[PDB]
Amino acid sequence: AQNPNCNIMIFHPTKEEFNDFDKYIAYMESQGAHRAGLAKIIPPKEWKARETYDNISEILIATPLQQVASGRAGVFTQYHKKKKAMTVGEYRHLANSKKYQTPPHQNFEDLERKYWKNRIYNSPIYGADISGSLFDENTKQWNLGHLGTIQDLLEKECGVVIEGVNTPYLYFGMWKTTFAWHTEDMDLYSINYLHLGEPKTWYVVPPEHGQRLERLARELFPGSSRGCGAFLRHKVALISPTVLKENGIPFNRITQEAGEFMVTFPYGYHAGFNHGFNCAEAINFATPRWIDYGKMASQCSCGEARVTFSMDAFVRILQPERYDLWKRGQD
Ligand SMILES: O=C(O)CNC(=O)C(=O)O
Ligand SMILES: [Mg+2]
Ligand code: NI
Ligand SMILES: [Zn+2]
Repeated sequence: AQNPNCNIMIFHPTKEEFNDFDKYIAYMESQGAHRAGLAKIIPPKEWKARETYDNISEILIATPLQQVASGRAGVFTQYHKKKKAMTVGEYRHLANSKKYQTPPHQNFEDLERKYWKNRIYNSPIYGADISGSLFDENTKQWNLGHLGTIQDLLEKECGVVIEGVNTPYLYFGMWKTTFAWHTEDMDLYSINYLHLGEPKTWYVVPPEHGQRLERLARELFPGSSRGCGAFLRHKVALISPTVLKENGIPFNRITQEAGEFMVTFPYGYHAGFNHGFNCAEAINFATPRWIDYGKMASQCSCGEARVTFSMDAFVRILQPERYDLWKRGQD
């Protein structure tokens, strides 16, 4: 069995190996990368996502989200307070303001300490989930707007044609902006490219150990757990590395820098935070190995998780028993 300790693997594909995306995901898995739940891919030196980032300031963040925390430093939830629209140029200025900028620090480890110590006492503003792409249409390799669609994958594997589309999302972050512990919708893969700016630190639980995280989370958020049997789908709960270590939950951490891809694998729980102003792009995708995860994915039917149009068909085809209850939670 490859990668039995479930370490995060880092890959350095050549330009020739960067041509066929599906093939390279399958290669990574042949080496055990999926056991970690997350892998880093450093593109070949010849590659670029686009020529420059000099002309992105007029992109609109229609609903910036202020991330307000409640709880204790290592175990907290966050809710998202909607703010007035602002452009990327306005947002970058805000990120770099004295109120929101990254503090002085020695290294990534120092900054991580400061994050876990102080995150709850501030409410950073995140431009998340903005439909769009920053890949140049002429970038042919690992262009997140040109991947094979999940609907076509389900059709190729299972023979059923379904409605729905699959497009990428932009994330504009600042210091302390936070992504709560989650797996992807329907336990899909995700891929995330850090286009520009300051790093993003990730934490991940090996898929084979996801239920240990879930058990801890039920203990640590006992009201939430009573309200919904899949409340991590709400994407609001944070648990620090110190707390996970105290409770024996297996996990790993890595920092992504600008120009690097991260891939999350089915049922790989992940969480993290941004170091300062940045812009990432991410999209879900599927492979044949995903299908069995899709069939077994938990679902939130309490009404909180509310998700895209395209998840309908996945639930309907892969989880017909669950469909009626899940759809009620959609409506
Ligand atoms: O970058 C973020 O805020 C969150 N991204 C992801 O959870 C992902 O790419 O799967
Ligand atoms: Mg612009
Ligand atoms: Ni994710
Ligand atoms: Zn729920």
